[PDB]
Amino acid sequence: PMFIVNTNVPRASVPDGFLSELTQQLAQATGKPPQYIAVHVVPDQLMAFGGSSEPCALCSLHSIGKIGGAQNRSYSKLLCGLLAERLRISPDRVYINYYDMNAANVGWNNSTFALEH
Amino acid sequence: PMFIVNTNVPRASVPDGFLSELTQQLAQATGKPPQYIAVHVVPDQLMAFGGSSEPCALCSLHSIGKIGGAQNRSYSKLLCGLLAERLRISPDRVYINYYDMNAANVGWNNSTFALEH
Amino acid sequence: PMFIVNTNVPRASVPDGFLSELTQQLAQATGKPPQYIAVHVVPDQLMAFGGSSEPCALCSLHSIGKIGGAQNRSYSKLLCGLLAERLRISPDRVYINYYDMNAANVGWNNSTFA
Ligand SMILES: Cn1c(=O)c(C#N)c(N2CCN(C(=O)c3cccs3)CC2)c2ccccc21
Repeated sequence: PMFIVNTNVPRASVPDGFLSELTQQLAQATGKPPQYIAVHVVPDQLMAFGGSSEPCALCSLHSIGKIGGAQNRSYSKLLCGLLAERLRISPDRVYINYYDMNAANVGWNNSTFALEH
Repeated sequence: PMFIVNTNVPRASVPDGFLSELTQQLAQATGKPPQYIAVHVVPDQLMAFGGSSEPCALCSLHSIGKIGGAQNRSYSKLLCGLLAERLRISPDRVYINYYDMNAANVGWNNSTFALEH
Repeated sequence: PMFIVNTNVPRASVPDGFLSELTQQLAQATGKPPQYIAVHVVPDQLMAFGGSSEPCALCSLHSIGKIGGAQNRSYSKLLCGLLAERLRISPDRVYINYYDMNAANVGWNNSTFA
C-alpha cells in the first residue's frame, strides 16, 4: 500500500516519528506487511480547502484490495485522527482518495503483482 | 471536488488570489458548494512536455459525479483558460486527468461520503 | 502519456539528461510520439518504504490504452531499470501505479481526447 499526504502545514511542524507511525498504523489497518507499506508526506504546500488557507490536507491511499465502504470509513477515522493529533489539522479539512488497485496495475521490483498469466 | 495543478512555472508567477479564483470557478462549474472545493497548486516543478521545458502543467480534477464527456470538455476549456490567462501556460501544453470518484472512496471528517449503508 | 516520479533522492543526484531519456524511452515503450509524452520528476521528498528512508520512488504512468498485464510488466522493467541506473534506487523500493485513462477523462488544449 501507499499513502500520500499533501498539506500546507510547515515542514517544521511535522513531528519526529510521523512517517514511522503512519507506516505501522497502516500495516495494522490494512493487514498488509509493513515491509510493503510506503508513505510520502509533502509539507509547505500552496493549497486551500473551502477557499480558506487554514491547515488542510489532501491525501491518497492506494491498496491492492482491502478497500471498501466500511474499511474506508475505518481508514478515515484512523488517518484523520493522526492528522489532527500530529499536524493539528481539522478532520473536516482533510480529503482522502481511496484507490483499489488491480494487481496488474501496480509495478514493483521490475514487474507487477500480476504474476499468474 | 479537488483540483491539483503541477507546473514548472515559478512560484512568483502564481498570482495572489489564484486559489480563491479556482475555488469560485470550480464551484460554479461543478455546481458543488465552495465549502467542499479543495485546490492545490505546485509551482517550480521539474517537468517536460513533448521533450520541452517551456511552461506546462499536469493537473487532476476529482469529483463525486459531475464528471463526463461534455462536462469534462467544459472543464477543460475553463481550466486551460485560467492556466493560460493567469500562469501564461499554453493550453496545448496542459494535461488534465478527470476522476469520477465513488462516494465510498472519498474520506472526509473521520468518515467517507458513503453514510447510507 | 504522462509519467511522474516522486523520490527522496536529492535533486543534485538527478543526472543531466534524465527527463529527456524518460521521454524518449517512454515514447518507444508506449508506441506514442515523443511530442505527446510528459514527464515530471520530484526529488528531495520526505518518504519511507517499508519503514526505511533509503532511496525509494513512488511513480505513476497514465496512458489512454496501452495499459495491461504484459505491457505493465514491460513498463516496470524499463522504468525500474532507469531508476536503478540513473538514481541508484533499488527496484524493490519502487512502486508504479498504472492508469488506463478513458479518452473522455483526459483534458488537453481546451477539450478532451474523446
Ligand atoms: C493530437 N494528439 C493526440 O491525438 C494524442 C492522442 N491520443 C495525444 N496524446 C497521446 C495519448 N494521451 C495519453 O495517453 C495521456 C496523456 C495524459 C494522460 S493520458 C493524451 C495525449 C496528444 C498529446 C499532445 C499533443 C497532441 C496530441
